[PDB]
Order: sequence, then C-alpha cells, then structure tokens
Amino acid sequence: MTVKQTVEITNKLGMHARPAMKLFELMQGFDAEVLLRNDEGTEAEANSVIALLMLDSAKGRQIEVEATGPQEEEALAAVIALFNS
Repeated sequence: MTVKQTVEITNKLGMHARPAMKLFELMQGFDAEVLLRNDEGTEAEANSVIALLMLDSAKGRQIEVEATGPQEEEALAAVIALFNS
C-alpha cells in the first residue's frame, strides 16, 4: 500500500549515515523501496548515500519519506523513529 511520510528534523534525520544507511543494509531485511527527500526539493532514494548527503543540509528542514515493498512500513517506520530520533 506504499508508505510515505514527512518527518520534520530536529537537526538529525539520521542524514548522517549509519541510520539512514541502515535503511539500505536493513532493506536487506525489509523488502521496500524507501525514498528520502526534503520538501525543499531534495530527493534521495534510500540507497544513494550521495543523495542523503544532499539532505544533510537538512538541519531544520522537513523530509518526505516514502517506502514501497512488503516491509516498507517497518523500513520507513524504522527510519522515522530515527528521523524522529
């Protein structure tokens, strides 16, 4: 059913890497295509660390999370708890 949400960072959308990178390494756990973007117009497909570096400038912005696959919720929901920190 796809899942997508806009997580307002407090100053760390996991952008850093470890957590945002877990999506990917964890994606191997959740079958889902989690998409990370900033309402700013910055778009990052959970897997393009380069793209994640983009939202790094986040710090206050808001991210739009979108996952799609069997476990897109657990995945997007796992980041969220992370995006939500």
